[PDB]
Amino acid sequence: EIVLTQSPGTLSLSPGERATLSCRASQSISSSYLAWYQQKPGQAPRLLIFGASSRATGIPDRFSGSGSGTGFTLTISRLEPEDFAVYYCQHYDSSLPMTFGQGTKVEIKRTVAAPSVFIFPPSDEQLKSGTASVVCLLNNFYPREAKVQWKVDNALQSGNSQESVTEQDSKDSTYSLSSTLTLSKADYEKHKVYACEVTHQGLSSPVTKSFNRG
Amino acid sequence: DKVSRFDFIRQIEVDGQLITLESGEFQIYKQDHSAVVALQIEKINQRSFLVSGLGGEHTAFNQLPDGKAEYHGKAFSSDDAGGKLTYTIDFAAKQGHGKIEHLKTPEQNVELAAAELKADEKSHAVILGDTRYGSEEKGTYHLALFGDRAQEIAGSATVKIGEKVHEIGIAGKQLE
Amino acid sequence: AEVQLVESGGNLVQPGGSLRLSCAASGFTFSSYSMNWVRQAPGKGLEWVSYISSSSSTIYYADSVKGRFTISRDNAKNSLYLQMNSLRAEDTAVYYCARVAAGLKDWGQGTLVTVSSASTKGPSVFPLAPSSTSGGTAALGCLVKDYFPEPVTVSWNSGALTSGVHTFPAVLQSSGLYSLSSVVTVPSSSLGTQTYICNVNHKPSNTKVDKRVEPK
Repeated sequence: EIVLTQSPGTLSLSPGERATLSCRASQSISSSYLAWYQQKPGQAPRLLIFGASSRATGIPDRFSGSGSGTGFTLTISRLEPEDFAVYYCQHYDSSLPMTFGQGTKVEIKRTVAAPSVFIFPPSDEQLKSGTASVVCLLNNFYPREAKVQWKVDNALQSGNSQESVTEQDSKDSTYSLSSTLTLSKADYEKHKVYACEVTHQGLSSPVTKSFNRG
Repeated sequence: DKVSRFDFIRQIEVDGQLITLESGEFQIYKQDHSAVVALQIEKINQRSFLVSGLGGEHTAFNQLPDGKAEYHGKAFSSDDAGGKLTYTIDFAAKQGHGKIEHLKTPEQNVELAAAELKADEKSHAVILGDTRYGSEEKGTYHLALFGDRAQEIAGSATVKIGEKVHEIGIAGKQLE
Repeated sequence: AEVQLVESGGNLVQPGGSLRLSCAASGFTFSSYSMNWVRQAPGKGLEWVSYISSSSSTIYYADSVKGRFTISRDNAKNSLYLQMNSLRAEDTAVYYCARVAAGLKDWGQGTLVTVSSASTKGPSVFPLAPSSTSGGTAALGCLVKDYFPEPVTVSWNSGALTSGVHTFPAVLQSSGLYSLSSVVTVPSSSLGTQTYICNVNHKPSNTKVDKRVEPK
């Protein structure tokens, strides 16, 4: 069997900089059969490099590949803005079932930016349905690492919340995240203070937005 | 199979004096279903050129065997018929690669980089790729397949050494 | 005379059910090229699924599908197929058709397969009312909750408001229904003069909701 392991998980670089991505094979493979693909949200994958070092038809010259044996490399010499994407390596030896690596994301590194936090009480209309969603918004921040903790009447919460995040913004390269805390109308009126505590590189200490009611 | 080397002059007669317009050399190599020709013309009164030639009984891209093929044969430039060609085509994957070794000029012994096997305008199987020395691109090569089983390959390559582009003829046969 | 690949057949199916995908090829002598199925679960990496060679003499299957899926092709109809059985939830993904040509050089656009016992259901749309608003900017939104299956589209003010809009990825909840929010930051001075409406459209259930979002 052949397993392909890519690294690192995320590469954070500024435009212009040089990008170096790694694909490690669990056994030695022919260089003939290592390929690199690029993928952007909402698009089909696109073949960058075939045969370990040959560019696919029409592929700009700043993409080069190298390596042999178990170690292969995809190099982007100068990162244009259309190059920030997800990259996959693939073994496609025609005498063996093929396999893809798990992929690497080259995101745009930019100046740190702290999130504008906002908290949202459950709408009166939603309460009528017997459920209460509390929404915490972390708006326009960077880097993407961020930790949100819910506290109801000082009690911490775990298990009862989902998180979701946008793709890096195409005009300011920040992220936005939403944490939603879900409860019954019953539990939500068992308590008063609904707190959202947000940790981030751009914050000297954890912020906390909160409200009172229910 | 030997490479034939020829010297030649083209002359005209003017006032009872043969005049040489151009001179040069060319090497030709014949296999069973293909032939290659390198050729170097000098204008003896935009100066020197590298003209190549390639032909034979082309393999139809829609009639390729399954699997993989291994090819062995010669590489030759101007004076040097000693080169050795190695090449592999994976028909299932539409891909080929190889190398040139043992030309007296070390920089002519180039990798024939991994390249796509496609159909040309006549629906004949062909490969156009880069030549490499180390990890630096140095030129291109053009390979066609010949025979009804793709028994043969032939074509040519180009290498930039210094500021002078060299031109190499390449032809091979399947091992057995 | 360019190359094209068009998958079809994707659809909703109940766990344990069966679905047959198709792929129509043009722009090349289909019978001369090996083809592949590759798939992508939502928000996940590519996963190679199955391979088949020009003549159908060589077939491969990923470990994850070996058993349940069968690949085949018809060169006369220039088509590739993928028969799936015993579909589970983890088979939910976009399914791509791809041509082997010194690598996987040509990809179709994909067909979406959803495998779920959940029943079609339009969303509840609840406002996330602007309250008290760090600095000069207010945030407001729309919670789009308990709908099935994907996708749902959200616009603001019938598309006249796009700047500052962040529509989040739908998360699949433990109930089997999807849920997402859409939020927009606006100048807080406008909350008393500007009306904000999120326009939600869920084609599968023919649900459309236009929810005014006001400060309460």
